[PDB]
Amino acid sequence: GVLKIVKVYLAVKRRIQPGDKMAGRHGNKGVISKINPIEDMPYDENGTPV
Amino acid sequence: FGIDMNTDYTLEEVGKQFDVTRERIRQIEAKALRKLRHPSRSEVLRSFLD
Amino acid sequence: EFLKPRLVDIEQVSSTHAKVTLEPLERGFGHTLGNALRRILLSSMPGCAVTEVEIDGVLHEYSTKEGVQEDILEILLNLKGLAVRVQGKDEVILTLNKSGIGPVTAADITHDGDVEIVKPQHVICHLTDENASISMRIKVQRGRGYVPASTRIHSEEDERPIGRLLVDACYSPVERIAYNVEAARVEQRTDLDKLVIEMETNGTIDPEEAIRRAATILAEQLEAFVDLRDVRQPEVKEEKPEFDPILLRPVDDLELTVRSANCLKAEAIHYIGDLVQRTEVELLKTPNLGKKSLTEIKDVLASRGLSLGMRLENWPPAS
Amino acid sequence: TEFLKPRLVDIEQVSSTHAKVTLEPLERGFGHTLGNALRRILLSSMPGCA
Amino acid sequence: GPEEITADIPNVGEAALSKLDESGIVYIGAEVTGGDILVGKVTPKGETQL
Repeated sequence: GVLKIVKVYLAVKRRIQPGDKMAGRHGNKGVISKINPIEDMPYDENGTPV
Repeated sequence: FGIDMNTDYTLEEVGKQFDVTRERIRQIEAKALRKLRHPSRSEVLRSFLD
Repeated sequence: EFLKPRLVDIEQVSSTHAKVTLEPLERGFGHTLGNALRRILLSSMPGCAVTEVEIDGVLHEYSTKEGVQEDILEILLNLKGLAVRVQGKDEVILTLNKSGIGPVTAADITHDGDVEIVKPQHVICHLTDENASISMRIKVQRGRGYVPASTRIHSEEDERPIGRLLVDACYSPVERIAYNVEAARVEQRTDLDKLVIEMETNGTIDPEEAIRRAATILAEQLEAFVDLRDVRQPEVKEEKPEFDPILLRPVDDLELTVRSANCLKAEAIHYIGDLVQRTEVELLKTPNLGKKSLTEIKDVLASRGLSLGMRLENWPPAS
Repeated sequence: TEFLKPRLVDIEQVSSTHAKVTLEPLERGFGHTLGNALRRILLSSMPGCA
Repeated sequence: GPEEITADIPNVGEAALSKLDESGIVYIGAEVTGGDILVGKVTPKGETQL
């Protein structure tokens, strides 16, 4: 029943946004909740944010 | 057109029903379409086309 | 009854890194201006960084140039960090050319009177086959903060250049900021304080230039803060369009032939609210329209439902 | 380059001594920077007689 | 009848047929988003009876 077929391959580049499940190797799951500005991040006396 | 009527009528059928017949009715149509063709009027019906 | 600070020694220690000091500070303003400056230094600073890039024989980020050992996706991600500084211009398209088994550094670009490659060793890619050769049109703009690649297609309207690979835009030259107020007693004063703002640039802002344009914003923001006029907006826009909106789209949408496409540029007709009102009379006397040339225009106006040459005693209203 | 300065600001005051002001739309992070920096000056370094 | 992969698609503008070649297949390298046509296709359905 089929004459000819076209397969298109897409390369989507997905960044990361609230909702994605992430976890360390020790069974600590977690779903990124807000993506914060570098301005608001905890920093140390050397200024380097976390 | 079949607009709120059963069947649609040959343009001659329409002419006898008005006693002024023939080429006469064939122009009223085109001008009516022509009337609904440009704006104020055109705007609303246009949007139905996809 | 107050004081005011100023900036004494700005002490570079590298192109990238310097401690600028602000001496006349009252009790506690140290941490007050100190935190509120880091906030405006880490974000709102102006910066230029590469926006689009076209490369010789490559069609998308995900391919492989012959005789190079990076992939287009990697070369783009190398350009994101190419640190340039330009002056009078706002968007400048640099050109890159080099052949032969050899690291293509940042120095291998071509110079423009405004282009200063603040780090010319910066690796872009490596060639690897004697007569392998690349060429690219790198385009740098200058904006504020972080405009990621994706959001840079909604303005579309023919960005078609398949070659142009867009890179995420990191328009900023702050890397990391850190203040510490150590107490500083000018010989006589009860207790004033210092403010060492240690900072880490990419090389393309001289500390003083920055910290000035930082304080500037704070003013314009605080400008509206001084008095509070309860201000609001007019609103209630207009709900009466006369004509059919179709007469507000450009003549491109008509999908016509090239000899007829430039010809409505010529005789001054962009929106089709003017093509709508120009009769066949008007058309033989227009540059380059004939028997074959004008049959084309009466057919794409038919399909959309308009005609050639009519009126509308009110074009175009009204703002 | 050029910046964003707010619009729509409604001071709804309860009693003459107390008042509640809302003021949008600030750039990203500009609520906290203006907010905190103004809190410090209102609280710590404000001329008065007690 | 048979389905054709032709680029002749009823009631679509050139805005669509830009990312499509003469044959009806999307070009390699075209950055597309939701809604853009990857492969033009048409199925035989005659006499609609509108």
